[PDB]
Amino acid sequence: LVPMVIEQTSRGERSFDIYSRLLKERVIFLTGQVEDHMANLIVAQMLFLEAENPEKDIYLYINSPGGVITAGMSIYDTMQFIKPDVSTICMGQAASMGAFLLTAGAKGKRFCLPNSRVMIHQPLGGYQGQATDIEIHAREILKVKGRMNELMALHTGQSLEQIERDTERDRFLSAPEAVEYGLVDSILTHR
Amino acid sequence: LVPMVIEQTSRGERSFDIYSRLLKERVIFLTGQVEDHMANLIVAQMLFLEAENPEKDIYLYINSPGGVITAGMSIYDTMQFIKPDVSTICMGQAASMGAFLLTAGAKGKRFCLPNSRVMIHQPLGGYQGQATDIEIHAREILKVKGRMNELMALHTGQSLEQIERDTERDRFLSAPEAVEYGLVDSILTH
Amino acid sequence: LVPMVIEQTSRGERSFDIYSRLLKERVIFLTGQVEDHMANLIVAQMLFLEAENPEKDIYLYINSPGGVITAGMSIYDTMQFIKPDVSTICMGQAASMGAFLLTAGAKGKRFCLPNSRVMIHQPLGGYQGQATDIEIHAREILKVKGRMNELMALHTGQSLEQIERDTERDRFLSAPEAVEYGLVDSILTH
Amino acid sequence: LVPMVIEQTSRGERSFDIYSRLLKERVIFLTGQVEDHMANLIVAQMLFLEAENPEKDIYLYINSPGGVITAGMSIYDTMQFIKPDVSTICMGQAASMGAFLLTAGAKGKRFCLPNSRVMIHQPLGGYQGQATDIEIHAREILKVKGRMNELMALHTGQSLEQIERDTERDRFLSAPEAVEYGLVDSILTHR
Amino acid sequence: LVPMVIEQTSRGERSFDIYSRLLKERVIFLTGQVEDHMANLIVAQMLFLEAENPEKDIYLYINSPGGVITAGMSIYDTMQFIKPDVSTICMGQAASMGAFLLTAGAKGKRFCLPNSRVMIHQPLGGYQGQATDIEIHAREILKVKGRMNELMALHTGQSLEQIERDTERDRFLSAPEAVEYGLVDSILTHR
Amino acid sequence: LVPMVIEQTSRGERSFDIYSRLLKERVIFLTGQVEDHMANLIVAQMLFLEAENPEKDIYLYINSPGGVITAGMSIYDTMQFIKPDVSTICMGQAASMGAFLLTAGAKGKRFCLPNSRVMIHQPLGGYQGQATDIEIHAREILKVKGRMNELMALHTGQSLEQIERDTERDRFLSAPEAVEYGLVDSILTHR
Amino acid sequence: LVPMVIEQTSRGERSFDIYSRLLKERVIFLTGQVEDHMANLIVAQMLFLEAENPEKDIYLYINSPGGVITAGMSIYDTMQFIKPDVSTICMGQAASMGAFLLTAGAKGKRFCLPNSRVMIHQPLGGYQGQATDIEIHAREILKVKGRMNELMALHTGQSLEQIERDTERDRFLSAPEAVEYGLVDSILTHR
Amino acid sequence: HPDVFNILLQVMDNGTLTDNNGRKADFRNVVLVMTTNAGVRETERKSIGLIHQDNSTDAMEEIKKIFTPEFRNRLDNIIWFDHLSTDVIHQVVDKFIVELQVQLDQKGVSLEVSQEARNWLAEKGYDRAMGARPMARVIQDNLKKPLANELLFGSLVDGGQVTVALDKEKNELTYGFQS
Repeated sequence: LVPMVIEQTSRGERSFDIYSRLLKERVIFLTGQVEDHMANLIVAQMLFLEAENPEKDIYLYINSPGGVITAGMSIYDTMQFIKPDVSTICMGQAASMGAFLLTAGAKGKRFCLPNSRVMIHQPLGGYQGQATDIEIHAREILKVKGRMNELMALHTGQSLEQIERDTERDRFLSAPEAVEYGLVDSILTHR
Repeated sequence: LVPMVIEQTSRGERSFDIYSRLLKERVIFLTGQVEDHMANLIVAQMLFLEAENPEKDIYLYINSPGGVITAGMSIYDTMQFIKPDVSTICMGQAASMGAFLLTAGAKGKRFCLPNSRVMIHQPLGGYQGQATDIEIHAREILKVKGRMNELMALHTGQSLEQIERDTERDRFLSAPEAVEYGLVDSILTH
Repeated sequence: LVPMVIEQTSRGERSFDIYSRLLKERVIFLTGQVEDHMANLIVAQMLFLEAENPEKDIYLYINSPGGVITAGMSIYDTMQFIKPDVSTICMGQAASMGAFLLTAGAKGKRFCLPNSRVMIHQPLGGYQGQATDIEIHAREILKVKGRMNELMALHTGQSLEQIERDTERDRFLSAPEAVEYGLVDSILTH
Repeated sequence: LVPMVIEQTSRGERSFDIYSRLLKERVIFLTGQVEDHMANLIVAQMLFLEAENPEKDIYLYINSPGGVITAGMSIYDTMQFIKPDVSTICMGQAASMGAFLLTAGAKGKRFCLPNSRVMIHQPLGGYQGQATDIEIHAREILKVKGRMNELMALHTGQSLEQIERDTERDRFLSAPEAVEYGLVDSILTHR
Repeated sequence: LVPMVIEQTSRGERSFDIYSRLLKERVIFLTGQVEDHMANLIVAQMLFLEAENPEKDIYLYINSPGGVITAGMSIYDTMQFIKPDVSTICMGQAASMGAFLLTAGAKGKRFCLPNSRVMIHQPLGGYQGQATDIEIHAREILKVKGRMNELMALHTGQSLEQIERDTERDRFLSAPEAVEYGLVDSILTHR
Repeated sequence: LVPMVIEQTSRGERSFDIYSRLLKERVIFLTGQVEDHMANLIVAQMLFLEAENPEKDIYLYINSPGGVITAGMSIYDTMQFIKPDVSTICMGQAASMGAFLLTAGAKGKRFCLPNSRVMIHQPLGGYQGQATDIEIHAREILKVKGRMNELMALHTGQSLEQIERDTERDRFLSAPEAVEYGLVDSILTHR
Repeated sequence: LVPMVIEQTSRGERSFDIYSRLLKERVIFLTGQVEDHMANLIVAQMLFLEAENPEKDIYLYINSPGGVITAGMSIYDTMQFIKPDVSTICMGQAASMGAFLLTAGAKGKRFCLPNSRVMIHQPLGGYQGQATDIEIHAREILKVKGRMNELMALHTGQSLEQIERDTERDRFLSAPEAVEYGLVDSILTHR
Repeated sequence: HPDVFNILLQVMDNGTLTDNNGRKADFRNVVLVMTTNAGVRETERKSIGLIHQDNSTDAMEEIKKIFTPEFRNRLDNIIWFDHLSTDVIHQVVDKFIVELQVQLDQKGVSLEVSQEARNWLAEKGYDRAMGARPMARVIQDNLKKPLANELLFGSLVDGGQVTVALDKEKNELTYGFQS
């Protein structure tokens, strides 16, 4: 289970969860498959940190294999909406949605550990029904793909054409390669 | 797990969950498929906030992909007969019931995010058995179907013909399209 | 996860759940299929509120889709027995047993939201085995049907003939139509 | 979920769960199928209340649909052993075992709501094995029925022959019929 | 759900679970199928009460339908080891292991309610594999069978031939006949 | 549910669960199949006790049916590493890696109850795949077997040949028989 | 159930779970199959300890059968990044990504217990789809394979070719053999 | 702290106070006045949400919760304020200028300030959250800094004849001394 930790506050000793203690230091953890509930929890954490000190910059660690895109967009819009820069430090693994949030971090603050692995892929979805119903759902998936590619280009800085051809099939970009592609500014070796 | 946060109250530091603190600031979170259970939690938050200060306004975030009509309808009726204007914000996605609760907020207070994707379609359900029961069940879904389009037209302001024709089949409306459709305005980032 | 709400007291701040805080305001919630354990919980809340203030009227919301009839009687008998007048507020779907609780509410204090759905139907049950055993169970369900129909006419005021006809087959009634049938006094103004 | 409740005490406010709050008032709740675990909790409550005031009567609400007969004996024997008279109130319905515990209350303290139901039927059990083993089990279940009919007759006041005929097959007794049959003294309407 | 109870000690007011409160009064509850973890809990409660007051006598309420044999011996070994007399009460039912623990109580302190039931059966187990492995395991059950009969004879006081003869097949014993058999000392109807 | 107990101290009253109270007295319960998770709890408890008193003797109540051999070695290594003499007691059954930890106790402190049964057998494991991989995994189990025989020989004192022939097949050893073999020094019936 | 251990300080006595108490002593536990969630706790623990005392060394007990490759890299990247030297102890078992973290420890502060065993093999994975996708996914396994050997060769100090051939198939290395291989500096017989 | 409030209850009802020294004091003729600053803190407090929500709280609401009703029962009357006026704040500049000008009279100095400048300076200093607390500091800062340098040696030593007026483009007061 989660291990309790002690903070030597001036008033007195207090017991906090390991995640809660780190949250007080503007540190959020994105762990596991992306989902509405976990993402909503991250959104709540961001708003709490914003009110405490909007001048300070939030930190976020992306170690996830990806998931639902709808929930992930709530974090993307929230990251840009809030004034604090949401630093992104990919640890271990990043997926299409995880990498999308990794690039969403403020310029100059995105990071990726040396042995971290990033992957980007086109949105995957399916629908079953009448031929007409398949068409409308297909349009949204294509629109999401187009919109996501446009957003990636803005943060990454690569041309839309380059991202589209690269994102058509799974592309595994290591941490050094990510800097070249532009997903991340630099690797985290010294603060 | 829900992280605990410390609030510097005048008496002293108080440790409670993250959602509870946001609930203290009149922030209600609607997430996941709507059901009779989570509906009461949302309604309970609205009733409690109303008693504390009915003059202030309540906020509601929508990140649901659908849900039951009866469960979601309970929140709609709650937001109507209460003085606090319940602001509605779409986070990630909306659906038939999510959008209904999104457009149910007070005119002007309802907002939406830029990359949010909304969807609205008629309720889908079915009943099997003797022909008599299917007739009564089928006639009921038609009556309630018109009610959703009727109430939706009141908030949006569009003609019922547009809503029923559009709602007959799934219609994905992005943030700019929603503004043109008249369902909700855009978030004031500034 | 149910959220917690801080309470203001002169001695010191206290923390209670959203449901528990509402109980302090004489608000009892009902949701989900009626069950023996769920019913005893509502009964416990009614008894506790009665001792606190036997004069102050109680409020009981209903959003259940129906359940076992036996457990529902425990709630009905308690409501009639307790001196406080329960204000039944139909916030959502109300099935045969769910609707029965609304009628049990004290006259003049029953309420139903405008978009709420209240459907009534005869008790549904079955048994399989020897013919002799089936006869006992068959007679019992018919007797129970009479009791529910008889008590329905007491609160609603309609004749037994009328109650028998509407309840013989599945019937779906809207909120305004309920006032005509006498199931509910009137919809909430605000 | 169990809602909490607050009580006022001289030194400070006391917070108790709804079920425990009723325990202070000698109000026990018997809900659900009878079992060795839930029954152990019921007898535990009975013994606790006896020490507090061995004169004040206990109130055991009955809304159970029936259960194992072994666990019922623990509650029945406990009720008779303790000095305080146990008041049995039938809420909703009382099956064979629930009815047995219902009628087991002290004379004058047995009640049934006007809309409650009461079902009674011979014990139900089955043993699959060799003929020699089935012989022992068949005798035991019959002996158990003998012990229940004799005790039901004592509390109800009906003859053993009458109970045997009525208990041979399932029978549902309404609230008024229970008073005539002798299961309870009267309906709970005034006090 | 577990109801809370108030003790109101001289030092102050304390709150304990119903089971924990009874444990303070030396009342231990044995319920459900015997198992290593539940038996470990019972052994822990016996050791704790031993150090609190070894002069006093411990009480055990048995309402178990039988379970693992090895777990039961752990409880039995701790009853004879500790100086306090572990009184045993049969609430509802006692199976082979439940009865072995019931009769294991000190002389003059074993009781059973009038409507209680008892059952004694030979150990049952099975093994599958090579014939050689079955031979070793077969002797183990027979050695254990002799061990249970040897210990039951000491507590009950009957001849080893009678215990094995009667325990060959499932035998049910009511409350009064059990006292004649030596399993229980006397009924707890009144003192 | 686990009961709670009150520890009387001059400073005040402390509430502890039944298991934690026993841990204060250097009593550790090894119950259930050996696993990596449960072993850490036993290992963490041993290390905590060493700091509190690195000279007092620790006690371990072994009532397990055996399990993962490698996880058990984590407990065996810690037993000999820490300066305290880890006394071992056998409650109920003891099997492969349960008995190995029972005999790993310090000389003169290993004990067994009169009815406690010990079982010893060679490690059982299986792997399927390529023939080359099977040879590698097969050689490991054979090497581990020798380590088990070598380690048991030191504690028991018997030659490897005796243990090797006896451990080939399952061997059940009662408390008196186990003492002769050398697993435990004596019984706890009278001390 | 994790037990609660009392810690005495000049300010007062604070009750902490067994794992939290050891965390206060810079003792992290890596138990079970490696995963993103359990790795997040290990990563979070290292950061907290580093801040409390960046000079003091951190100990990471390792009893794991292996797991996800990417999740472990988060832990590995955090060990080299922080200033504290992360000592590693192999209790019971170490496998792929469990042993990699063992050798990843600071030089001169890596140990293995005398009866511990460690295994190493190449990453195991698979994918199903079109041949084009299988090519890129397959190429990634080789990239991590080559990268993993480069890190192991760096810590162990052995030639890259030696690890490549050895890693190809499973190799079970005992504690003394690990020292010769270079995974650990010595055996932890005592400090 | 709550104990501090407890002492207040004694004087309101008993009208006497007992301490360790044991000296008795007379509270028959004493008057008591209090000030509540909790309302000001909540006005500037940020809201944890996507969009900040206006909180036009009233003075009455704070005392209901922060203070026990027992104190309100003994309390005779409670007063409330919102803001003085827009014009009065302009007048506040004039009132300070009166005392500031009185200071110049001692030095035999004359100074004039533009009516428009006086209004803008009042608005700059006055704030809703801080009220008139910083107004005093800004008044002196506008003229004390420049005047100080030249008062030692200059026209200010004899008559002053100072002229003060703001600049439209720079919104900065200009100082000219004509003796």
